Amino acid sequence: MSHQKIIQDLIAWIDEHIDQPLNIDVVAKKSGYSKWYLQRMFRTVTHQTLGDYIRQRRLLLAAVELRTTERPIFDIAMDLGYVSQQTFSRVFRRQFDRTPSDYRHRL
Amino acid sequence: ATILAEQLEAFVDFDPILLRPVDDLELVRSANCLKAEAIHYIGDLVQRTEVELLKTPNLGKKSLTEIKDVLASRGLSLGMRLENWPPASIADE
Amino acid sequence: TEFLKPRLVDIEQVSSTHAKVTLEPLERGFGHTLGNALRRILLSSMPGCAVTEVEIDGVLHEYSTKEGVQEDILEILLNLKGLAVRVQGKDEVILTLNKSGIGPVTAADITHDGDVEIVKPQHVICHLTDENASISMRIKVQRGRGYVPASTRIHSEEDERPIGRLLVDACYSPVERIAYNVEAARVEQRTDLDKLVIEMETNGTIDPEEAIRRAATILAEQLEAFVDLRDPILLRPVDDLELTVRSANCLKAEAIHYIGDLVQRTEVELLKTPNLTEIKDVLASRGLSLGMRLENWPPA
Amino acid sequence: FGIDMNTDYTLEEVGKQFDVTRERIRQIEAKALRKLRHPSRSEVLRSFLDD
Repeated sequence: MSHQKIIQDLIAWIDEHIDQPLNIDVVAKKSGYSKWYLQRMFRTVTHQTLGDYIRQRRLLLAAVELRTTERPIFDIAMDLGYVSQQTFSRVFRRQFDRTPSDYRHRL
Repeated sequence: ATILAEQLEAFVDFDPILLRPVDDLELVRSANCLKAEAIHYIGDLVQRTEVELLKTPNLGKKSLTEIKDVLASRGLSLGMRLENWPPASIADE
Repeated sequence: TEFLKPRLVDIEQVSSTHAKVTLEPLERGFGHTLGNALRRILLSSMPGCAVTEVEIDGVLHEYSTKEGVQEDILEILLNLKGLAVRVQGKDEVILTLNKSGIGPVTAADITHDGDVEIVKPQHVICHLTDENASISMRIKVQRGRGYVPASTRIHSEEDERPIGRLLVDACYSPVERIAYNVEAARVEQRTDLDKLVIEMETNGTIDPEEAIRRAATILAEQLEAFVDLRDPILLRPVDDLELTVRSANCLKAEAIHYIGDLVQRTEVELLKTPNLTEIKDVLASRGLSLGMRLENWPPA
Repeated sequence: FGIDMNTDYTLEEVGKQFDVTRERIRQIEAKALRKLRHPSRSEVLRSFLDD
């Protein structure tokens, strides 16, 4: 099996258990690889970060789960990768130049 | 007929999607990672043991929710002998 | 309601053949209920012990003759139907009988057993007449109900007995003949009350008290319908495959009998023999593979 | 064997039209057996053998 098939399955791996408390080290058990072999191969194809990749969409899916539902932000930290809200809001201001609170108020 | 008897009490004192590979069973993390051990179908999936098929570098400790729940509705076992599995058709995606 | 339930009362045992049982209380019409409905049950379904298989040495069949005996041999089998013997525990006892010199072999000529109770030992079985007459029979006694003739046992058992085993039909039914009457029972405030005498006359072997205790046992269980209710491939041998002459020279050199014994081995367990693509061609067609482990084998 | 037609043949009489081999045509028959003896397919003809 060539390597361009695996990252097609690696992105067919991730988007189904984002509401789960998921990490990179369980991907390496499911893909059988080591913990380090995931992060070299993503740069030949995407030229982005795969360590922050599973952390990017826990903003992007909390950009619709907070947006559609009436969920408050202090349960997003304990499940979607963090421990407190003071770090979750900072990753948003580097990505899309916004704060989480005034992200919904903009119709 | 009770009353006659009460007088006597002092006197007696195959499935269609089971012919179908893992990409078409309304599921997607039970499809792409089985064909890379030369089992492209449910066929040798039921004979082979989930201590080694999950130990290969495509499955693992979360695939048993997507094999044993399949083996709940389809009844097949760990190591089972298949009656008539392969037709002439063999293909992939 | 004003129902009234009966009691067993009297055992006026007149003989060892002739008896009488009274019964009370009974209401109007229920004398003809329980006077009649026992009688049809009583005349058929009583289990008794009766002679079945009388066998004598030196007599080949029932149409032979033996000397020193005054009687013809079929007639002696007809004598041996009238035997009342009270056996208690088991269902098969093989009595034995001997005698010598002049004198009638009667029913008092058996070597007795413990649970065997002959009722009528005075019954005549034979009449030996010569001085060197010495009869000897090996009788099977059974225990049953209903009627069995000789020919019923014949077709039902295909197993072949030795010669000389002269059968007799199975007259099991140890009741002979009953009658009953309906008279009035003297209870004061209910002057309509009626009593019932059931005279029972039969042979031995039966206490007439237990004859009706089992008779209601027959009837009261047939009301319980009313008081309640309103791989072939695996056993296929080696030669069916039309297989190649080189590999059948090898699978018979690797000592495997069935295809289940072959898949009991794996593909690795065939490569050491001289003179895999063929089995990978043919096993994938008719629904087989290799590498499949069998347990609880063989099933014969 | 005279099946399906009339004239019973000899082993040479097959060779006049087909092939003039002698002991391969004698060995035709020997594995004509070993492909058709098979007493589980021929069990139907074994119900003819107990005639």
